[PDB]
Order: sequence, then C-alpha cells, then structure tokens
Amino acid sequence: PQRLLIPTVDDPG
Amino acid sequence: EESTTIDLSTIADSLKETAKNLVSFQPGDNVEIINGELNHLTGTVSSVNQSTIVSVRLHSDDDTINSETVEIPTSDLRKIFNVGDHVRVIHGKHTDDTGLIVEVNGDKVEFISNQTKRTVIVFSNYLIKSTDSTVSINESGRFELHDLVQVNSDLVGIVIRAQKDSFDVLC
Amino acid sequence: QGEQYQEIIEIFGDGTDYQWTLDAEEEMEQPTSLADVFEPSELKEKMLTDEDNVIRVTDLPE
Amino acid sequence: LEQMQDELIQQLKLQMEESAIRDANNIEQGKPAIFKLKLLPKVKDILLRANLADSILDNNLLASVRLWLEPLPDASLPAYQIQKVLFDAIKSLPIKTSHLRESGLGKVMVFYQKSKRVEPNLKRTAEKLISDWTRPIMG
Amino acid sequence: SQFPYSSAPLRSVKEVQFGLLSPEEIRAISVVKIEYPEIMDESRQRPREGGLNDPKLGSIDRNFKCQTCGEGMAECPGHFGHMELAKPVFHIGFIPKIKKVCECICMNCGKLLLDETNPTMAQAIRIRDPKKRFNAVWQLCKTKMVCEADAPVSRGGCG
Amino acid sequence: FGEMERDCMIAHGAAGFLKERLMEASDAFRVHVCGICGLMSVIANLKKNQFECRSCKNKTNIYQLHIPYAAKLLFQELMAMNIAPRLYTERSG
Amino acid sequence: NFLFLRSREIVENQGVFVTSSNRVKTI
Amino acid sequence: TARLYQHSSKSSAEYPNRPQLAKYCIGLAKYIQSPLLEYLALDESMYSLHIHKHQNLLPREKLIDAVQTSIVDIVNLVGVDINEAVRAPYHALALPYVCGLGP
Amino acid sequence: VDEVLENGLEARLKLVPRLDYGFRPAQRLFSE
Amino acid sequence: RERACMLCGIVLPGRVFMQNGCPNCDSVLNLRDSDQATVNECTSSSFEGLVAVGDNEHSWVAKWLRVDRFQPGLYAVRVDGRLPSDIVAALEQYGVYYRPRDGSVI
Ligand SMILES: [Zn+2]
Ligand SMILES: [Zn+2]
Ligand SMILES: [Zn+2]
Ligand SMILES: [Zn+2]
Repeated sequence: PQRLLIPTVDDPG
Repeated sequence: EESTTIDLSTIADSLKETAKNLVSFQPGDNVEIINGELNHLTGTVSSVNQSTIVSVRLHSDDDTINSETVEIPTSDLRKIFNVGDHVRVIHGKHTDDTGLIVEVNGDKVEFISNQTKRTVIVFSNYLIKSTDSTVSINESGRFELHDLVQVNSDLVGIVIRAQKDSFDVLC
Repeated sequence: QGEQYQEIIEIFGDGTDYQWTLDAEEEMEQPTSLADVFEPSELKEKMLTDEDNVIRVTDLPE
Repeated sequence: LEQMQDELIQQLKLQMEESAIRDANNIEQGKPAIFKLKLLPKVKDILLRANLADSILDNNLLASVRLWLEPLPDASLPAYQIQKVLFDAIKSLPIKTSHLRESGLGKVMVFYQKSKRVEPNLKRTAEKLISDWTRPIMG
Repeated sequence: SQFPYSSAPLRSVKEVQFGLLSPEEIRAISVVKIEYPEIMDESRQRPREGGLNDPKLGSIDRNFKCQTCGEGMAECPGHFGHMELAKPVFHIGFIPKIKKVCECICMNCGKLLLDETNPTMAQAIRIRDPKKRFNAVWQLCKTKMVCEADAPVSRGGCG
Repeated sequence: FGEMERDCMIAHGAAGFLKERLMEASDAFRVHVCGICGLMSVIANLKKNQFECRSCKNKTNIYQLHIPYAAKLLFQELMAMNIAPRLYTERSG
Repeated sequence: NFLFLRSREIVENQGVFVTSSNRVKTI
Repeated sequence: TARLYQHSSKSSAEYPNRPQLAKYCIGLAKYIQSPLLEYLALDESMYSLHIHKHQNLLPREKLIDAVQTSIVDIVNLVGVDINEAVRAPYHALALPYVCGLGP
Repeated sequence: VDEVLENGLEARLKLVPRLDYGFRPAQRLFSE
Repeated sequence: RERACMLCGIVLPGRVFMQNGCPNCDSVLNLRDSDQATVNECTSSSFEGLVAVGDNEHSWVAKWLRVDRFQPGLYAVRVDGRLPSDIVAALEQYGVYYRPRDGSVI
C-alpha cells in the first residue's frame, strides 16, 4: 500500500 | 490536408484558456454567476483582492439582500453588458476601439464604434466598461498630428484627427 | 492493522458517498462552430461565412 | 451555564437544519440559496467563541457542519463563504477521532480533497486536516 | 509664459490632505503592471513591456515620447505602475503602530476590548485630536487582556 | 540660495522676490491635478486637448498648478512609500 | 498660396481652417 | 504605384533586408514589366489615385463600381493564364476579375 | 511535430521554408 | 553518464547496467543477461531527486519509496518514462505488480 506508509512518532527523524 | 481545420479540439481548448485568462475585473462591474447555489444572479463588484477572490454586492428585489457583500471566485463570474454603455476593447483585431453597445446577442456583443463610427461585432470576453476613450495615437502609422501629407499626385492636406488604422485629412 | 483500517474506512469513507458527485463534476468539466471560434469580422474577411458558401455554390456570376 | 449553552447550540443546530432544508427546496424551486448566507454571521460568531467548543463537541454540531458542507444533488457546490468559515472553524477547534466518528466529516473532507472545482488552498487545508486526523490513529 | 498652453484653469494649492493609499487606488492610478525583472528586451534597445523601464511609465529621452500622455521629456511628469505581491508584507514605518492597534483591538472578532460604558473610555472618546485619542484608548485597552463575551447582555465579544 | 538667505528675505517682507527666486530662477514646473482625488494622476495630452483622471473617471474637474519640480519629485517619492498627498485648490472648513 | 491656420474659437475642425495668404493681414 | 508599394507590408515581408528606396526601384521595374498587375496589387489603395479631376463628386460605391468594371473589361481583354495564377499568387490578382468569376 | 525522436533530445518537424534560392527571407511554401 | 532504473529506482551508470545488470531487478528483468534494449527501456538517464540510502530496513524513506528490499546506493525520487506493456505483462506473469515511479500514477 501507499497510505499506510505515512510517518509516525517512532520513525527516524 | 484538403480540409478547413477539420480538427478543432485543441483549438477549442486554446480558446477556453485564452478566454479564462483574459478576463480582468474592476470595482463597480456588473457580473453574473454561472455556477454554485447563487447561479443566475446579478451583482456589482465592490472590491478586488489579489486575482482570485472578488467581493460582489448582489442586486435583488429584497432590500436586505442588497446590503450584503459576498466574496465570489473569478472562475464563476461573467460580465454583464447593458445596451448603451461605453466599452473599450481589451484584445483582438479591434483592440482599443470604444463605442456604445447596441445589441447583446449573449456571448457576442455588437457596438457602434467611436473611431470608425461603424458597428463592430466582438466577443464579450474582449470588452471592458471604459466610460472614456482617451486613445493615444502615438507610435502608429507614419504621420504625426497636423502633418502636411501629400494625398496623391495633385492633392495635399493636413491631418486633423489620427486613428489606429485611418486618418482624417483636411484638403 | 485491520481494525484501525476499518476505523479509518468508517471515519473517512471509501469515497462512494461522493464518487458519483465526482463523476458528475468530471462529466460537466468536459465539453467547434466557427461563429464561436473566431470573430465574425474575421470570418467575413476570410470568406468563411455561410453567405460565402451560398455565393460559391450558386450558378450565377458573382 | 453549560446547559444553557447546550440548549442554545441545539437551537442553532435546528435552525441550521431548517435553513439547509429551505435552501435546498428553493434551489429545487429555481431560487438561490440565501438562508444559509443570512444565517452565516451568527454561526460564524458562535463558532469563533472558544469556550463553546466543548459544548459544540458534546452536541455534535459537526454533523450539521457536514450537512452544510454536503453538496446538493444538483452537483452544485455551496458558497465559498460557507466553506471558508467552516474550514476556519474546523482549524480553530480540536476535532478528535470520536467526534469524527460521531459526525462522519471524513467523507466530505475526502470529497473536497479529490474535487477539482474546490479552491487549491481549500484542497491543501483539507489535506493537512486529513493528515492531522490520521496522525493519532497510527501513533 | 514658459509653458505650452493648457485649457485647464490655473489655481494655487489651498489645502494638502494626507493619508494612505489603498490597493484599489494603486491599481486604479496605475497605467501598467510590472512583472518582468529583465530591464532590457534582448540587449538591442526597445525596453521590454511590463518591465521596470516600460515606455508607458514615461520618457526620459530627448527623441522619444511618452506612450501614455504623448508629451515630450520636458512636459511629461511620469506615470505610476503597480506590482502585485504574492503575500502581504508589513510597511516598515508602521510596524509599531500596527503593534499598538493589535493591542487596542481583539485578534478574533475585530472589536475594541472596552466599550463606552466605562466613563474613562468615554472621556478618551471625547478628545477630538486623533493622536491623543489613540494614545488614551491605547493606554486604557492595553491593560485589558481578555475579550468579554458578555458585558462587564453580550457586546459581541468572542471571549 | 540657502535657508538663512530665505530667512533674511522673510525678515525683509519681500514675498514676491522670494517666490521669483525659488520658482522662476529655478525649477519651475507645471502639473495637472484631479479636482476630486487631488492626485497628480491626470493624463494630459495638451495638443490633443484631452484631460482625464482614470481613477476618479472624470474629464472636467481638472486644474493646473505651478509648483517646483522638487516638490513634484517629493510628492512622487511619498506616493512610492504608499503615502497619499492630495493637493486641493479650495478650503473646506 | 494657402495658409493653414490654427484658431481657438473654430471648434469645428480643432481650429484648422485653410485660407489664402492674400486674404490675411499680419498683426 | 511605386510610392504606395514601398510602404505596403506585403513588399516589406517580401524583402525584409532591403530599404525603402530599393522597394521603390522594384516597384518602378514591376510597373514597367506589367502596369496592370501593379495597379491590381494596390487593392483598396487604387481608389485614392488621381483618376479624374472631379472624381470626388461621385459616391464611393459609384467610383468603386466604375473602377471594378474598367478592371473587368481590361482583364478580360488581356486574359489570364490559369496555371500561372494557380502557381504564382502575384498573377492570380486578375483571376477574380475574369468574366463569370469573382473574389 | 511530425515525428518525435525516441532519444527525446531532438525531433523532426514540419516547417515553412525560408530560402532566397541564390537578415532572412520571409516564410513561403517551397516552390520547386 | 548515469541512468535511473525504472523498476527498482536505483541509479547507476549505463555501462554498469550494460556490463553487470541491475543488482536488484536481475531476477525479473534479466538485465545482466540482456541487450541494451532492456537497459534503455527499463533505465532512464533523465531523473530528479538523488537519494542515498544506508539502512534499507529501518529507513522510513526506503519504505515510502518501496526500496527497503533492495541494494543500498543512488536512488531517484522521480524517473521520466514508464515500463512498456509487454514488460508489465511479463511481471504480472511472475506475480509481481509494477507501480510506476514516474509520479503520474498515484
Ligand atoms: Zn507621460
Ligand atoms: Zn473578541
Ligand atoms: Zn482623480
Ligand atoms: Zn532495477
């Protein structure tokens, strides 16, 4: 998918 | 190709783009609404902000509605041209021609010119309501005002008035 | 995750509630007559009017 | 105090629904939508009031906001003033996932995002609001 | 008698009224819109139209004439153009005044933080001089740090 | 003709000499002003004998003034800074 | 022999009227 | 016809890199080579020539009709080579004045 | 644009010739 | 001279693609065992947005560009040109779905 790959808080800065 | 513009789709798209970009509004202009809930309503432009938001005061039989100003996008506005108004051509072959509107055939508007003093048919997208002509004839022709011009072999005169593509000569 | 995916679907919709509106908008966005392509005063100079075809088809000296 | 605000907001909700129905009927009868524009200043003044946000979320005024934002069946968009005021109010209030579930404003937001007659600035604000509302779900 | 004849009557200045220029006035008095940074067309004379040296803005050359009024260099006063900004910006001379006005009014519902019910505000209203009136109103409303939803009966305040 | 010389001519009471020094012996200029907006935005074509303030949309209420060219320059520079100096030929009260 | 003259009061042709030089006297 | 030819935009387009006096010489040579076609090339400008002393007393439509009938008579006297008119647009100026044809 | 070259840097085009046949001549259809 | 592989998004010199193939797309395009034809159609020298990835597994950028299963190196955000229909059908035969990186498909 593409929509699920949105950035979260725990993703690297 | 043995044909007169048999293909007219891209040409029509170019017409649409030129018609959309060439429209410019001024305060006090009478406009009509094409889309939206306020479709087929008349109103006067009160103020212009940037080039995409235009505040319009609508005109209607109810007094309470006539005291309201509504900001309307320029993409849903069409100019209203009444018979007997001084209008100046924006762009085209008849550019900078002024006169009084005579017939309003919807998209096409007919008006008696001021310079040539003859009826000219130009699309409504090419008209701006300018109450005065104030046309400057500088940088045109080959003749300054009041020039002594040789008309032909044995005729001479003086330029009295100058126009974009004609002259008035006093023999 | 599947449950939050279903929650996202419930909150934001699949679009079918307004897909028909979008189709109608695209239909009305999409659309030849030479009387509307160029000015009549330019058509007349280029002999493109109907009257020029009438003159050209009639069997008489112009 | 809070109960009076709730009663006033419910009365405003009923007035907004009645105005929407009247404008839809007038549009079906060949008349422009004027009632929504007339009611717009009072709705704008109420929405700009910050302390009423909790009462608005309790009374689910966002459902009627969605109803006003809902395009009519004639495929005609509402007036730009209504859309701008409602978008500004949505920005000014802390809309959560529960309130979105109660109101179902996400469908209309996705429609506004996908539509092309909508102004690009409104498109960008709708994209930002959709991103902000998807933010708590994934973390 | 060193000026060419004009049918406009000759008068003297009796009053000078100052003020700010509105965007509508700037657009209305303009003769052209400036949008091209390049001064010269192709480095081959004849400056580009819509540029900073448009020939409609006026003529500063002996042999050329203004394309707006048709007058020579000696007689043409020059004409203004306009330049639409993509985003609004502060006027550098009015920033403290903008700050004081922002203090004076409410940032959400564009209303003064106090009304005429306060007698001090009424006295501040009474003075005719705009500078002193603004000074008094500012000295009062600076303290007030909250818009009043109801009268200190709703005054329209957003709270 | 500096400021101190101007003060000496004021002390003599010779207003005509001061006006002649500062205008006829210096940058004397003629401008046209709209009678409504009071701005120097009239587009005058003297040989065509047509005057017009496009903003105010009038062709009849237009006057001519004799002012120093430096005053014209000052008013145009003020206009460039968004200030509107309006010159009127009558008093109001 | 024709003189093209400019005049203030003849508004019919913006002051331009044609006369022969034999018809005029100098001031 | 040379003095009107040198200012015509058709001549300017034909010879972009040449001055006005060169166009005047070309007009004189073309007039020597074919006076009729040089008169035809004037189009609307040939009604402003010195045709008759009292030509200004006629209405404009009468003068235009007289000039056009004279051109029709003279062109049909001369004749038009159809292949040359089809190929060379300069020689096609006399084709609308052929008997039975028009613009 | 009669033909678009696959490289994308050039393309064969249909034009109106400008020749004097023995500062540029005006465009006109090629007369053989 | 450098080209951007349309399928995986990696950027390598065109002669590297001709001699050694694409190190990731070789399993389905056989670029190492193919002529300049497949190099030209599946890799484009016109691109934008150079991307260098160090750790594919944990980089959110790699997941966003769908390159977290590929060899680290030079990558392009946008690649001009799309894969042909026959190559798309061949990939669908292998069971792999092709999502264009040209930006026109979203
Ligand atoms: Zn000027
Ligand atoms: Zn407030
Ligand atoms: Zn004015
Ligand atoms: Zn690859």
